Amino acid sequence: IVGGYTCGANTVPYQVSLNSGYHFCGGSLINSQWVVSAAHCYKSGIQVRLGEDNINVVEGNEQFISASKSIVHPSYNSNTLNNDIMLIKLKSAASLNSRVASISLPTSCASAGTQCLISGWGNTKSSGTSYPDVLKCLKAPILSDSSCKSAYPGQITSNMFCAGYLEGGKDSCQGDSGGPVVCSGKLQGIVSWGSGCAQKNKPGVYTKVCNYVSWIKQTIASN
Ligand SMILES: CC(=O)N1CCN(C(=O)[C@H](Cc2cccc(C(=N)N)c2)NS(=O)(=O)c2ccc3ccccc3c2)CC1
Ligand SMILES: [Ca+2]
Repeated sequence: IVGGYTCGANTVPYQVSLNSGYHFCGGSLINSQWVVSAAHCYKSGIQVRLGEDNINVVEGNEQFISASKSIVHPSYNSNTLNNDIMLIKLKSAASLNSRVASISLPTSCASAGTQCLISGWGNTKSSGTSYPDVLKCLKAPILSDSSCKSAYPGQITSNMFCAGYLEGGKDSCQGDSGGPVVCSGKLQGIVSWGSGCAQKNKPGVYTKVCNYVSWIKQTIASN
């Protein structure tokens, strides 16, 4: 997260860290046994880390559970990043409490202007590489589809939305991928892509979760 702030230990209880000997992506706990992330984060040998703040120290409240299966959306395109969504089933159910809780799926799409909270352990520098120990947060509004498409001509599909600041300096970045974009207590987006990080007139593009609610539910019901 570039231009964000330290969230505070366990203030984003649904935030998940995808680990394979190091943190590579974020995710969101949608129920005791299912995590939603980005398809481009797919990797074998995934350990899901719940209740995390400092990802390098065992401080208490953590829960490490192996992923039993990772379901990448069947129509995911690695070139366009369209349908950039993946579901992860936990080997065991997570112990829900005050510091580990699930986030609600949207019942409707969010409109332009809505302020959302984006979080993660990704890169914090626009020009360079710096990874934090603790979780960073960023509040950013959803932009208009016209603006989004003016920024990324021919690359924005109906399953994506832009969020952030056109002036630059505040945006999600590498390592944040798969993480949550929560608006009004509902998971509206998943950190997907963007041209660089925090660049002028290049906001972040996120997977439009409201278009996948039925898919998620059906897929979960059948697995
Ligand atoms: C591995 C992976 O899928 N990806 C896709 C997602 N990737 C990126 O978007 C990267 C870094 C990144 C990651 C997450 C959010 C942002 C943001 N600006 N909000 C930027 N930005 S980039 O300019 O290097 C970039 C942009 C679009 C891309 C589209 C396809 C492939 C690579 C791409 C790289 C990481 C590699
Ligand atoms: Ca820790």
